[PDB]
Formats: sequence, structure tokens, C-alpha cells
Amino acid sequence: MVVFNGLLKIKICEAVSLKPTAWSLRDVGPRPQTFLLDPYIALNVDDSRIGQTATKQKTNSPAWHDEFVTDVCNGRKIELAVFHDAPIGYDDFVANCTIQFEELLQNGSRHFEDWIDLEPEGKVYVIIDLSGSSG
Ligand SMILES: [Mg+2]
Repeated sequence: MVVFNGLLKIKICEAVSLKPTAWSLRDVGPRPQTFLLDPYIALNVDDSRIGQTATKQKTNSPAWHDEFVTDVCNGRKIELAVFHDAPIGYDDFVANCTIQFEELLQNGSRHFEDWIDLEPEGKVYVIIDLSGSSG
């Protein structure tokens, strides 16, 4: 089990090697070119959206350095989901990663900082601090 009860502070610093999905690519060269996303990361705790970073224009290695602080009640996990900001309609899912509060609370806890692998591709650097208790 293991849940978190307290304040969660997370800084979504930057991502690298983001890969455009076939859908985001649907829109014809006509020359071998690299498609650049307009990415942002959505922060979800359990199944609730906490917020999202700003959208960066034309880059697959965005640097947001956006910080979020939220009160967590019986928190199970954090999900970071990268999206491509579409001009019209729903944004396109790009990649994601999930972090269980249980792994963050392992002896010592309170402060985590490192690169987290995104699925299918890429990685995001985050700084996570917890101020509460496990249970
Ligand atoms: Mg939008």
C-alpha cells in the first residue's frame, strides 16, 4: 500500500529526446525534416489533474522549470504526461512516467532529484520534495 499525506513540491525542470507520435506527425515534408513539438507536461496525482507546465514552442528538448506545490491526501502516485499543444481540438499524448509515493518515501525520502524515463521515449528531470507522512 503506502500513501502520502502532506505537501508535495515538484519542479518539472526539462525533458530531452521527446519523440513526436505518428499522430502528431500526420501534419507532409516535402523534405526529410525533424518535426518539433510544442510540449508541456501535465501533473496528475492519483486520478486528478494538479496542473501543467507552460507550453514551449518548437522543441523536443523543452526546459520549463515550472514548480508546483499541492496538498496531497491519501496519495498513491504521481503521473507526468507530456502532450503536444494542438491549435485545435484535444492535445496529443506524447509520453509519460509514473512515480509511486511509496518509492519516494523509502528511508530518508523528502527529497528526490533525478532523470525519470518516459514511455515510449525521452526523459524528464524533476525535483521532488515531500513534507508530510507515510501511511
Ligand atoms: Mg492548447
